[PDB]
Amino acid sequence: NRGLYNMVNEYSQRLGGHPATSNTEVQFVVIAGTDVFLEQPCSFLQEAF
Amino acid sequence: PTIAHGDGRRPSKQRTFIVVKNCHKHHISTEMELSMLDLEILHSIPETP
Repeated sequence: NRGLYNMVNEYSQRLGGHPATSNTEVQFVVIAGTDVFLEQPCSFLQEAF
Repeated sequence: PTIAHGDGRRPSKQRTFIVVKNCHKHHISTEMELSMLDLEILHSIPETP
């Protein structure tokens, strides 16, 4: 709700917050964020296909 | 070699890989028959046409 340009900068700049991890059987939350990188447009506009 | 980083991860040092490959020898053998008769003919001398 910070604005459209603020949300677009929040999308591309950093993680929106707490995505799934990589190469594990069950999906954890990544906390360090060392070598993972992703975008999530589902969290950007809050709907599911 | 290895990229340096800005975030906090365990930085892998100057790695060096030693790998070796061994040789394979191959043997091949076929058998050809030669009778005793023509060999004993060969070990003689000719005098008749």
